[PDB]
Amino acid sequence: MHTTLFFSNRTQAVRLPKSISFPEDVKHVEIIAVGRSRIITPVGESWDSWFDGEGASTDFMSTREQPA
Amino acid sequence: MHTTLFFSNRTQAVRLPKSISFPEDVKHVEIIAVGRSRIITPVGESWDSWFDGEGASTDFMSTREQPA
Amino acid sequence: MHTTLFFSNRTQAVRLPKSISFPEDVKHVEIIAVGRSRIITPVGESWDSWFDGEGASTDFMSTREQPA
Amino acid sequence: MHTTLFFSNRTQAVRLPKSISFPEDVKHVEIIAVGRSRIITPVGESWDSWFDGEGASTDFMSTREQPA
Amino acid sequence: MLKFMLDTNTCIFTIKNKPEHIRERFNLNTSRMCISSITLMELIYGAEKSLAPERNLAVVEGFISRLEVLDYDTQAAIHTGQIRAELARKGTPVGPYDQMIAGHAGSRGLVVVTNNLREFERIPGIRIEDWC
Amino acid sequence: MLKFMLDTNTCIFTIKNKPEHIRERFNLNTSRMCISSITLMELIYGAEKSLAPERNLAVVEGFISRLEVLDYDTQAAIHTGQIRAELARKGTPVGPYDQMIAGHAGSRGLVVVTNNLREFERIPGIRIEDWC
Amino acid sequence: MLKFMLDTNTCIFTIKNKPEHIRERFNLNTSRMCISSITLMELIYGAEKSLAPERNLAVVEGFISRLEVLDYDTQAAIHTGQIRAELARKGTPVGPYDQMIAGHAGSRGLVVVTNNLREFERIPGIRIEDWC
Amino acid sequence: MLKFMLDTNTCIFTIKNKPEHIRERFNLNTSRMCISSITLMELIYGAEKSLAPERNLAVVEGFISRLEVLDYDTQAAIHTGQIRAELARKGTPVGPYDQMIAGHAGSRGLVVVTNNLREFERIPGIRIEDWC
DNA sequence: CCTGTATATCTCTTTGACATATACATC
DNA sequence: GATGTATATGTCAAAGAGATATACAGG
Repeated sequence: MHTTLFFSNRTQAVRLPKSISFPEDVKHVEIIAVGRSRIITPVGESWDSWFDGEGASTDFMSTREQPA
Repeated sequence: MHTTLFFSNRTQAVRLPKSISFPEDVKHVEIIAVGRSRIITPVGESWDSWFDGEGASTDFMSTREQPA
Repeated sequence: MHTTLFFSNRTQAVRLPKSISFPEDVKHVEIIAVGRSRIITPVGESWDSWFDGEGASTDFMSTREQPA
Repeated sequence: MHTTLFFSNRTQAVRLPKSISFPEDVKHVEIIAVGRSRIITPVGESWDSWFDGEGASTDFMSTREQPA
Repeated sequence: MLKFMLDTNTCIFTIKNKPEHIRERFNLNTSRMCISSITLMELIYGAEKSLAPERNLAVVEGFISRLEVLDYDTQAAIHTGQIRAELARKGTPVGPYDQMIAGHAGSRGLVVVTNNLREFERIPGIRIEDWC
Repeated sequence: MLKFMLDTNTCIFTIKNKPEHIRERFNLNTSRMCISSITLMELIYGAEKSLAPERNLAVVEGFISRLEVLDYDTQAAIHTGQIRAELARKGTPVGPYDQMIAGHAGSRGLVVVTNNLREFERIPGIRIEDWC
Repeated sequence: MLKFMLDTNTCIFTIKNKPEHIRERFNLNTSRMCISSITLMELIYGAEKSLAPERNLAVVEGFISRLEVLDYDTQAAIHTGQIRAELARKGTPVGPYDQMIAGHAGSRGLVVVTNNLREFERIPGIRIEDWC
Repeated sequence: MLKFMLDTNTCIFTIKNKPEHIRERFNLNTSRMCISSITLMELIYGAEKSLAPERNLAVVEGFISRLEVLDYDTQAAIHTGQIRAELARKGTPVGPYDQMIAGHAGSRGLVVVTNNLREFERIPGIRIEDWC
């Protein structure tokens, strides 16, 4: 989709299109900057978007080459 | 991190904290739903759009003339 | 000499021993860091320590060698 | 930078701006007078002091390794 | 208010298996979890040396992103140089990377969350938990 | 304003011998020298396992008190974790602490000043200098 | 997040020849890559001295918009003025813009992605990768 | 409130000669004067390549620390590469550092203060002074 | 009209900077 | 009572964060 950003009284916000608005009225959200991206998330589900994203390669860390 | 939802004339909105607020008044961003999450990015993302684009620049920088 | 630093409710300050306190024609001041030091000058005079102090070397940048 | 002068009950003082403050631990400094200015430094100043202070033990780190 | 320093072993194990019992844990304890910057280097090493450095640096980088990465500071280096020596004064061996994580959590009051418990016990004054 | 980063070897040598060709630079390049918190973690270990742990501790705390000790932070970890993978691509092994030194000193543009010039040779895109 | 700093010569080539493997690399390392503002200057120049500057000034905006363009700050200067003295000693300088794009990367440990390997290998403490 | 950005010739001269009128002017214009980092690079180069590198870097430090080092950022890039081009149309060539200064001072509406004024005049739309 | 697009305002609470209190501490 | 030390509160303003209001699109 495509939305806008905007300033309030010294606060930078995004305008949420009515289609993808958050279910329920609701309370507060979490946010994280990945890259030049921002993920928004309801409280208690911050890690979901990472578990359900792409996984690491089978070869990833077979070995953990620590010394002794 | 934490932030908060709010209404701006019946339109719903999220407050970007200044920690991870966006640099310019880059006014246009691309929103999406991942699961119950939302991922927000500036508009000039895909590197293909620039590869599938203009600018033959046949004369352009036949030389760069740096003063070595 | 020797003196203490201390906190005045939320500002970290140094005490000025009476011997080397600031004269009556000096009533608020400038301050500048050079390394692990801080220099405290009265207004209008921050360069006075720098002009009077360490000089450059004689050979120092006779030439400049900008790549013409 | 600009800072201020003030009286702590009798003693004259200056407030360090927070950007160029010293670590909260550090309590003791060396004040000295150059022309009409003052200099402030922490107390473990000279590399002369440490060479002329003490000595290591004879055996101290006659070995050092982990898995090279 | 952080409580939990995830070790490298947990990190690695979660990256490979993305288990469900970890995923509810990660959701409850979201604002109390970190890793030492010592771990991060390992994660980074492991991705670069892998057969997919770009794919695995992204997965790390979203894994990194959702928690705090603590700098191995001085208090951490004093506390591991003390935990490392009395470890030799007793002859029990633990890895140069594993000492640093144990020590860094130790230097700040955090419990190490590991799945190599047996190798973390012999470490003086440590707190330990397993989330796998 | 920071220019040099003493390898652990250097600090040991200087602590033990207190040379005069060492005192040379220290006075000149004062307020340009520092050590990675890693190097501190090694020094503390060595004083702590030493037969005069309070004299040997006491000299160190004066040693590092006249330097700055830089925290192994997130850029230092990424950088080490890249150059560690390069050393694997090309078989050159370097000890785990000195490359953490390496990966720290690199990430900030500093010259690691060591005396082990013979395997500080190889670590990609390094800047050694030999005060001994 | 960043690893690669794209040299001018590399960028010029990608503009003129717009290859396919580069597009592949580009798509792997999005958000890993960057340019110095030294370079961004040099591009703007060429577009402007060309025929049809509106055409090219346009095409670069899409190029640099899809990158990060890193400012040439204090540390980047300092690290560059140092590397500029070392090649004075060697008697072998490099181009003045090349000396700056070097030390910029070098003050943050990035790898210069250029294609004039032979000229950039003599820069001290450099890492190089070549994509053309 | 910055209004002045001194040139390399300006700064070099002040250091070698520390005249008196220049010290009065410096004292009156404080916080209204700055330098481009591009001049900072030339200044630590000159100190390094000198026959007294640590003394000279300690005068340069006392110099930057009393005034400002504006980053040569992206807005400063465009300005340089524009006037870099229009000088090619007009066939008069200007130094690269002197032209990267110039493109910085204009991008932030600033007065170039220099002493090679006849050199700089060819630069379209730059406001200059002398203080020597 | 309804999303959106803007604007205004009003609370709060924090925090850095600016001031006045003496607890007294001793020598 | 000159000289240092500590902490106890004061106001004052800017700023990040919230909290509402209520303008005008333009399909």
